[PDB]
Amino acid sequence: NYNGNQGDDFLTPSGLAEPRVEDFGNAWKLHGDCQDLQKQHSDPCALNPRMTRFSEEACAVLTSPTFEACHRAVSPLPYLRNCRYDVCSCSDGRECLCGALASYA
Amino acid sequence: AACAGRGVRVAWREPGRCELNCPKGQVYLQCGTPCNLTCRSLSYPDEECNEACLEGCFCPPGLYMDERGDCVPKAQCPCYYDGEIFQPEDIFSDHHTMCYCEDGF
Ligand SMILES: *[C@@H]1O[C@H](CO)[C@@H](O)[C@H](O)[C@H]1NC(C)=O
Ligand SMILES: [Ca+2]
Repeated sequence: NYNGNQGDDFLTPSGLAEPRVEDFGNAWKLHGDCQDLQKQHSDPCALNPRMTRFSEEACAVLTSPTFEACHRAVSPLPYLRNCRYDVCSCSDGRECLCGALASYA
Repeated sequence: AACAGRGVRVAWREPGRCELNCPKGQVYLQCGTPCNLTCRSLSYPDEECNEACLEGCFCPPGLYMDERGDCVPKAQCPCYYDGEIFQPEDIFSDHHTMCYCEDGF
């Protein structure tokens, strides 16, 4: 609702804020035959364990000294979570790495 | 062009007059086949094409013309679906479908 507050952004058309991001997002789906998302599986590296070592080692650049000038201008932590998710679960983790780093930059 | 409209083909261009110097990596042909020049021809191969061999700039025999008009191998062509453009090895799935881009299709 662009009101300066995070605490009500999970508002829904029923006028209540869902504490679950899944039920929040489901309440904004435009079509009735779309499946309701039951649970959002954070940290998808469990489904491809081969990817986790690279996902960590590569996305840790966001918290490395190269971004240190930015770390006090924008907090890197959401971008690091997004990066590790992206690299662990996408069609090409190199492109997803570059997209996450570009997103923080 | 009137000659070609009567089936007579003339090699009339010379370095002294009116060389059809080609864009990008393309090469001149006095007569080349239009039906298989573009990556769209890979993306819509079931569509019939019968247009005559004609003068112009064409990709070398193993390469297809991309959106920006340079010539790429068949594997590097993007794919066209519902009027949207997908890069090689792109995947998508939806409640009705699951599709991927390879060899321009
Ligand atoms: C287009 O078709 C001709 C045969 O009609 C073939 O010689 C040529 O290699 C084809 N072009 C490509 C890029 O495959
Ligand atoms: Ca708000």
